[PDB]
Amino acid sequence: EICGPGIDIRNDYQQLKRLENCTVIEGYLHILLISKAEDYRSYRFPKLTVITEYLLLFRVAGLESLGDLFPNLTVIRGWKLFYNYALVIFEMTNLKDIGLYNLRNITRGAIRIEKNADLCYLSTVDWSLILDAVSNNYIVGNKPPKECGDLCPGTMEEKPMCEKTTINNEYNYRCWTTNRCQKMCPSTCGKRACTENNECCHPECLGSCSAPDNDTACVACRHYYYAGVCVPACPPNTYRFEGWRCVDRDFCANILSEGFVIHDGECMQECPSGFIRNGSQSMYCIPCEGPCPKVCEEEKKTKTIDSVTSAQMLQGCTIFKGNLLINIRRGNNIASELENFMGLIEVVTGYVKIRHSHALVSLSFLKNLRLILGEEQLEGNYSFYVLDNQNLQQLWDWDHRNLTIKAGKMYFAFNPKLCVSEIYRMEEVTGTKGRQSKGDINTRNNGERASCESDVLHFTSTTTSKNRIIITWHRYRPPDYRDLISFTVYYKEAPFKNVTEYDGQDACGSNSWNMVDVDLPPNKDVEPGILLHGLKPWTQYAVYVKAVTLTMVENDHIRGAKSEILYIRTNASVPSIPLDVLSASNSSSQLIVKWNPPSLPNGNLSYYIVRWQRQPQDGYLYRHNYCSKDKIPIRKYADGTIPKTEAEKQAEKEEAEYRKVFENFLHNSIFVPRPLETEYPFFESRVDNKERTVISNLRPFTLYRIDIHSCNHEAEKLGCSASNFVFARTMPAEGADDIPGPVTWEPRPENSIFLKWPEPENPNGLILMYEIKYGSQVEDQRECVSRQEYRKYGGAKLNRLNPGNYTARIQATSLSGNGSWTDPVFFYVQA
Amino acid sequence: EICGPGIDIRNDYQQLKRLENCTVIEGYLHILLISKAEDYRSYRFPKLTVITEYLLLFRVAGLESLGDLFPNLTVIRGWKLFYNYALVIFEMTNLKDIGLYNLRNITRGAIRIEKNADLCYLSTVDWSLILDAVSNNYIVGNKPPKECGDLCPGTMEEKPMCEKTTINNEYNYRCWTTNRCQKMCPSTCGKRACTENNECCHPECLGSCSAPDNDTACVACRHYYYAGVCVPACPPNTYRFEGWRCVDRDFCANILEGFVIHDGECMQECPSGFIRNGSQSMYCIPCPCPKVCEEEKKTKTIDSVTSAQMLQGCTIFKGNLLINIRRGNNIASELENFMGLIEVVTGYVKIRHSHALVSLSFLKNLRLILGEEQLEGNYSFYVLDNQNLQQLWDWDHRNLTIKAGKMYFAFNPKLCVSEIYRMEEVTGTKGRQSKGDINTRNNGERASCESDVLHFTSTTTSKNRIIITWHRYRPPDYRDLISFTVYYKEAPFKNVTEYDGQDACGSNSWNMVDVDLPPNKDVEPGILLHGLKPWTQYAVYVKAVTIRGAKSEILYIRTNASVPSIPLDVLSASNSSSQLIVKWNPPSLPNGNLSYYIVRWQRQPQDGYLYRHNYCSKDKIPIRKTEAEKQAEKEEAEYRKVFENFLHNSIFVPRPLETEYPFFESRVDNKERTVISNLRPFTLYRIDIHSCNHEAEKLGCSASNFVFARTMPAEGADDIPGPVTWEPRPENSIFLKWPEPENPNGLILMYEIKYGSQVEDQRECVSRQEYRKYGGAKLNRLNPGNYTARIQATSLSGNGSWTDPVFFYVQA
Amino acid sequence: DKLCGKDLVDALLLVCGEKGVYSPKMGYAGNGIADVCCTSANGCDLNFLEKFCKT
Ligand SMILES: *[C@@H]1O[C@H](CO)[C@@H](O[C@@H]2O[C@H](CO)[C@@H](O[C@@H]3O[C@H](CO)[C@@H](O)[C@H](O)[C@@H]3O)[C@H](O)[C@H]2NC(C)=O)[C@H](O)[C@H]1NC(C)=O
Ligand SMILES: *[C@@H]1O[C@H](CO)[C@@H](O[C@@H]2O[C@H](CO)[C@@H](O)[C@H](O)[C@H]2NC(C)=O)[C@H](O)[C@H]1NC(C)=O
Ligand SMILES: *[C@@H]1O[C@H](CO)[C@@H](O[C@@H]2O[C@H](CO)[C@@H](O)[C@H](O)[C@H]2NC(C)=O)[C@H](O)[C@H]1NC(C)=O
Ligand SMILES: *[C@@H]1O[C@H](CO)[C@@H](O)[C@H](O)[C@H]1NC(C)=O
Ligand SMILES: *[C@@H]1O[C@H](CO)[C@@H](O)[C@H](O)[C@H]1NC(C)=O
Ligand SMILES: *[C@@H]1O[C@H](CO)[C@@H](O)[C@H](O)[C@H]1NC(C)=O
Ligand SMILES: *[C@@H]1O[C@H](CO)[C@@H](O)[C@H](O)[C@H]1NC(C)=O
Ligand SMILES: *[C@@H]1O[C@H](CO)[C@@H](O)[C@H](O)[C@H]1NC(C)=O
Ligand SMILES: *[C@@H]1O[C@H](CO)[C@@H](O)[C@H](O)[C@H]1NC(C)=O
Ligand SMILES: *[C@@H]1O[C@H](CO)[C@@H](O)[C@H](O)[C@H]1NC(C)=O
Ligand SMILES: *[C@@H]1O[C@H](CO)[C@@H](O)[C@H](O)[C@H]1NC(C)=O
Ligand SMILES: *[C@@H]1O[C@H](CO)[C@@H](O)[C@H](O)[C@H]1NC(C)=O
Ligand SMILES: *[C@@H]1O[C@H](CO)[C@@H](O)[C@H](O)[C@H]1NC(C)=O
Ligand SMILES: *[C@@H]1O[C@H](CO)[C@@H](O)[C@H](O)[C@H]1NC(C)=O
Repeated sequence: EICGPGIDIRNDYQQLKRLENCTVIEGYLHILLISKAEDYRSYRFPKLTVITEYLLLFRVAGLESLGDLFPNLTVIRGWKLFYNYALVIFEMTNLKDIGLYNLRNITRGAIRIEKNADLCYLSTVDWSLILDAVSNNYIVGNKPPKECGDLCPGTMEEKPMCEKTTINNEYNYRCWTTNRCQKMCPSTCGKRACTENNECCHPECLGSCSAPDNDTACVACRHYYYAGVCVPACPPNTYRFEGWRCVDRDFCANILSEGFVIHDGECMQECPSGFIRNGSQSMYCIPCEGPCPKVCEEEKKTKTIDSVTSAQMLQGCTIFKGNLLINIRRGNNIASELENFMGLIEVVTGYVKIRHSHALVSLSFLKNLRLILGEEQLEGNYSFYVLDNQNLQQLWDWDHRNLTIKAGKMYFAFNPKLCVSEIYRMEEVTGTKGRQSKGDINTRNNGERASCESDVLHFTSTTTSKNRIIITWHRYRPPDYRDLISFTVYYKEAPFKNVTEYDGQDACGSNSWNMVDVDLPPNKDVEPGILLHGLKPWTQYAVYVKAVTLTMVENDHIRGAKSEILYIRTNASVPSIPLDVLSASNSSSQLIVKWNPPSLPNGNLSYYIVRWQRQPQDGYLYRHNYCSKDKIPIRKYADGTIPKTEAEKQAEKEEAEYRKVFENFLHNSIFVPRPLETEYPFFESRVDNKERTVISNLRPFTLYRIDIHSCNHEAEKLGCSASNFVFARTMPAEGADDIPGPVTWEPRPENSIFLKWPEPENPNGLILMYEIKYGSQVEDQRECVSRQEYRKYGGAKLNRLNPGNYTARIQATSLSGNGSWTDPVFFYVQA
Repeated sequence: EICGPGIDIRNDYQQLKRLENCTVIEGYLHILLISKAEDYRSYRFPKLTVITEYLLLFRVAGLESLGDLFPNLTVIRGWKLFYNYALVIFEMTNLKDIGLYNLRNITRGAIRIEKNADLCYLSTVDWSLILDAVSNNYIVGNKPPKECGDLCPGTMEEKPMCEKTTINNEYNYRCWTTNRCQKMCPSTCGKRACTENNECCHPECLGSCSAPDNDTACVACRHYYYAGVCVPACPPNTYRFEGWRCVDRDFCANILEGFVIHDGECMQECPSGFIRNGSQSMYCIPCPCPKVCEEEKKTKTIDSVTSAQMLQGCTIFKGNLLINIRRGNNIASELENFMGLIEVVTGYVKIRHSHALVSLSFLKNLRLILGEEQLEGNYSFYVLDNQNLQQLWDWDHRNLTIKAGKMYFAFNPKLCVSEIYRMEEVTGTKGRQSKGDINTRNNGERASCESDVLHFTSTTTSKNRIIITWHRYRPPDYRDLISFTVYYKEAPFKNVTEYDGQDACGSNSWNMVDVDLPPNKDVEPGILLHGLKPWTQYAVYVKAVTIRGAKSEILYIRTNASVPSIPLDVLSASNSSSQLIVKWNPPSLPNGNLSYYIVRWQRQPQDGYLYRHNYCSKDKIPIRKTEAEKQAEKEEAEYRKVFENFLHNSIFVPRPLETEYPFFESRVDNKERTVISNLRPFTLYRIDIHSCNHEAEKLGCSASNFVFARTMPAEGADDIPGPVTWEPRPENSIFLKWPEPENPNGLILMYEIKYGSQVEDQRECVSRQEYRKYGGAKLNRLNPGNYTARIQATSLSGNGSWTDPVFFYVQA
Repeated sequence: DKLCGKDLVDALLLVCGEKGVYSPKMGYAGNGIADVCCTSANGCDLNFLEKFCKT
């Protein structure tokens, strides 16, 4: 049967036995923290063919291979992902290999396989034919690749049984575990699955088939499954479900949950963005006018919001059928998360109180609050009521928002940093121009310590580079020039021109903006300015300047200036390297090269220049004498024994104030009124709006360095990019390594013999070895000949044989691998 | 000559000559605005010894040292002062040093030296031996200090001609300039005037002496000077004058209404309560006439001891006191000396930005603030933004009266609100104030005194939780549903304040969870404080909401212990075969006292493929922060946190040819490092570090943070343990036989056999699979002749040394 | 307009640059320049800075 949701095995092998009735899992299937049960080879689950979301394995002790758990697991669909990963293998002790030898086609996600100290057969898997996005894998830690051995089945037997495929420069047999190969379909079944005996699957199939060209024989479907038939899309009587199957409305009505809903042909737990149920509990949905109106009623009439998580039960809302009492103190992430929880609240039917909310500098987190109905009111008919907010500075951006109060008075008290002009502008737009009077707006305690009037710091000049902005503004001098102590320049990455000052800034010190200070220039002719550096090319920054000033005169005679928020786009630049160049040759003379966009798109990416050049072979291989022992996989033993602060700025302000007053005392007391190496040709091509290309007309098994440069609308001026590069290997030509002529034997003095064979015409790289198997009626003896020995003598000597019906066969080992064994040669030794 | 009443050296270096034969200035000395440097500058004045009031230098051009002008200026007595300062050096150009090298004492006055852009000897003067009130100095506007260290004669003449001292806790040479160092003297004159000959001079001495103890040769007198001798108090027929000297009457009788004589001192007019006598029109006699004082500006701002000292001895002040003491450390004692006699302020009193006032009690004997002029809003007593103000006097010893005008109190954080209401009680101003004028919000915000008490009735504890209850407090005024606020903060130690701070945020700041008294009268109010880390000590104090009171004592309650987090960042090494060193860190969350770490280790078998590989087979050896960064790091953080949430619910219960091996276990209690011994050579061991705590007996140790550590190879343990033996074999072949090493490093993967008739040209490979089948290897089909061979075992760790050679022979 | 700090003394010296600056000598018996020219809304005057020159 089908199983789910979300299988989770968490303590012991006995809990695994939930799986043996499961062939498809409509969930993840975690297995975590299992202690070794000493039941060994028990607890196999061969019924399992598909995991829909993601397989996650953590700390499962004693599990030597997942092929023992899920021998027939064929597809991990990745409909839901574990942080973009569909297969996760973390801290899995004793795990020698992944071993999921029937896993063919992971439909979505990446494969993180982390810190599994004994895990081998990772590099033997060509995930590029299991996965579309190998670049996201993150195979970090595990057993070091130099210590794995990774021998494929048949390799140690000299009878390799697995397929080979190029991953960049590397071309070796592909395997899941020491005994089993990775199953790959022949080239004829283009983008199809196939059965075990090579016969192509039905086009709508996935992974494997019991019988070819049959919709009913699939172990997994691409697109959808219905009554055993794989289907491109659900038959019109049925609806798509959990990313993999078709179920009738009579099924989707019966799932426990208001029940599941049907929309755009698929059945879901809740109807998606912009759609709402027909009415009450009903299966069909309609598009919504705005975000779909949700009532958010609470049995408590007044919902207190006193911590950032206390608003979490709003979670997304449209109409709060009660009253709000915001009370937020501390937390430093407040507005950016209060907007996550409450920004969608369009209507508050009761009153809104903002009391002791010392964290908030702006109520703009209540982004979409269009109405406060005030059907219920606190006391004295108050409907919007803020009290004792030590850091409130703004209510809403009244240049943009049209809040309205249907009934009740507005009230504001003890808001040192929130200006009475701002609360008046609120009442000018909220429809409350005459509800409250006198003491409701006392003006004694609101804005008492706020900069409520500002001159404009006009930007005089701007200059940009790939990583710099140099900006200046008009010379500002308040009536007392002394009280301008510095300018603060606030800049932030602002892709869109809607950023106001209070995008953050909640009273916890640092905020979303970066900021840097400019002292008043000593030379009166020089204009103030800043060089912002460390910026990103082509990105738009919101930059604005504020004058840091004293308050000595009070009575609002302080005039703290602001600049207008200037959106400056840094110059477009040479793009960074195009990330994760990866290549695979589906044929000799061809190379599919794929990559990802550059880490920084330093301009509107126009195209990519792909640049392939051949590479010389000799300077590593041509003298290596491969018929001698390589360095053994020796293991390493363990080794390795044994921004100015607010207080600072307040100190500067206080020292400036004390200097000002003492200069005043100076003047008013002193002054008295009178009474084979070659550089192969480059090749270049331009690819537009496509992060992959098929380089063609190449050589058999030839190493091509592929440079890739991303380009933007500045390419003619600045060049394209620093090359990201991959050394790509073309697929070998079949049979190009088998000897092109009949081998010959010839006599030598004493018991020795000589054998001679011609060099291959177009070898798949250098022929680094020639193996000779020889013996009488049995190839009882091995020998091998280096490339150098052939370049010396042609053939090779066989030493001190015995008379008999001796036989020999020869096999060239090129850089791609061994070619076909030659036809046998018969020879004998004289008496 | 002794010169007074004060000297304005102004506009002229040629006017600077006015000091040519002055020795004591009975007043201030001003050197102001002289621009004609290169036209004149040649002046020096050795005769100057004492300045009674203060020295001010302001924008004097081209003066490269006051050591040019005043080499012998010895004392500044500060009897009258310039904005708390006895020495002011301001906006001088090319000053380059102070150079007052013989200024051994500055009495009752701070030093400010500001905006002298070339001054390079300001920090090297140990003012602690010049004036007592070093806490009031303002050297802030100095030249940038990037160039002025160690320039003293302690280094300049290639080795010291100087001395060194401590300031704060730093330690440096002391000098005024080059060629001179500060004239300190030993501790035996530690309260005496010293000498140039380093003998302790007269007890009543202040400056310096040339002879060792020759009294009447003190360059400056302590207390009072008279007729060439110092005296602790003026002789019985002499009178104190201008705060430095005694005079016989015929001087104070000849100062152009004449100075009075009273209390043994001579001043411009009789103090409060006294009037000049009839027919003896020099002496003072008691009336009680109150001395009224006034200013041209109807508001006198008091920012400094000077602005207060203009009222010295006054009793009634016509005008408004704008008390503005922003930085006057300890100058409340001077403010008391000046203003502690003003019984009546006719106008308003405004204490604004007066951060230096911890208490208003310096207004001694103040009795009425009549409010005959009032601020905007009809205020007569206005108190704003006084960060440190704690008391308006008005304690149970003296009563104020405010005849007219309202009271205002805003942003006085350390001022108990009980005091501002007690002020209404004491002054009778109950009928004036609004709730907008006296605020419970911004007054009493910090450092509040307290009389009402809330008691912790019961507490309960869990891994992540604290449950706290207290009494149902209510006064006889059963006003409201009194709201109780529980303040909880991580308290690593019990040296914790209340929320008596302006730290709204930063690191550990007192979190506040509000709670309401439940309507059910039986239930004591309680809070389930949650989200608390295991085993952390949290200070909790209850408080009450709207005269009132009700604070609790701080309870340093500790959450119950939990299973520790993983021991972080485990690392390992091997200095010695059969031993490992393992090191880690205290876990991310100890969740208890780290009483001990469990360390378990287990042999991993040699990798199974090592027994299968047949290492003599072929291989090919092919080779050759912005929002986005913060988001990527946060995604990685969540990825780590899910697995921590996985294994922190996992607990370990401590102990009450090759397949598998048993575990080994140790309690290590000292430190985050251990030595594991008696191990197998070159064997991989899983080192499961299990952080544990005092509650292990109930909860168990942490799930292991493993590290796979390989012991170093035992040298001389994988070379063949004996002489190789050989046999002749059929078909011109040899067999080499050799024992397997008793304890090879990991395994023996293969044996190399070097063989040759004279030199070991030829090489043969023997895999473990073949060796375990034949006890050796067959060197097949060698050419007949005399031969030599050597065998090298290649283990999992490296080569064993080539064995003793075997000289076999093949026969033709 | 107003002249307060460095500017006030620089302007005064430019106004009186050889005439010099006056001194009280009041014989033992008043808002000032930093009030008439800077601190109050009165504003400074090149025709009133002459009053603080010696003449
Ligand atoms: C593994 O199987 C899948 C189909 O089962 C092969 O086709 C790939 O299917 C994925 C669907 O996960 C396609 O990705 C995108 O899916 C989203 C829905 O999340 C859709 O909105 C996009 O338009 C797109 O379809 C992907 O394009 C598709 N790739 C190809 C080449 O058809 C997949 O190729 C198989 N893996 C391997 C290594 O062959
Ligand atoms: C410098 O001289 C003054 C003047 O004597 C000393 O300061 C205080 O002066 C008053 C009035 O004469 C005495 O009552 C105090 O006892 C003096 N202070 C001390 C600590 O005795 C001052 O001590 C002298 N030395 C320094 C380094 O300032
Ligand atoms: C290898 O290092 C270990 C660990 O330092 C040494 O063993 C003991 O280590 C402890 C702690 O450092 C010392 O207090 C002991 O004195 C050490 N033992 C001895 C006998 O000195 C060990 O000595 C080192 N060397 C070898 C060969 O094991
Ligand atoms: C599997 O199904 C059988 C009946 O087919 C049932 O008896 C058994 O309990 C099931 N086991 C699980 C784990 O679902
Ligand atoms: C609001 O004002 C009206 C009219 O003054 C009054 O009747 C009512 O009680 C007040 N409060 C509410 C909650 O309606
Ligand atoms: C708010 O209403 C005013 C007046 O009609 C209009 O100018 C403004 O565009 C409106 N804003 C929004 C967001 O609807
Ligand atoms: C501006 O629009 C962007 C576009 O999605 C949005 O993310 C952002 O919240 C809006 N407001 C501000 C202040 O940037
Ligand atoms: C940056 O862009 C501006 C656009 O006005 C252009 O004038 C300037 O030359 C550019 N500078 C560089 C270094 O690309
Ligand atoms: C290789 O793939 C490309 C497209 O990716 C295709 O055009 C080409 O024909 C393929 N070559 C072979 C031999 O299948
Ligand atoms: C760059 O691309 C964006 C998004 O496609 C587009 O809106 C913009 O107009 C483009 N600008 C240029 C100069 O190509
Ligand atoms: C200084 O001494 C001279 C004697 O040469 C005398 O005439 C003069 O009055 C004294 N005082 C001053 C200020 O010159
Ligand atoms: C100080 O020296 C003078 C002058 O020689 C002398 O008259 C006096 O006696 C000396 N003082 C003492 C205490 O000897
Ligand atoms: C409390 O004492 C500890 C002792 O190490 C000290 O580190 C800490 O700074 C002290 N905290 C306060 C507020 O005094
Ligand atoms: C924990 O350690 C502290 C010292 O840091 C000690 O006072 C206390 O008694 C210890 N408690 C336990 C249970 O070990």
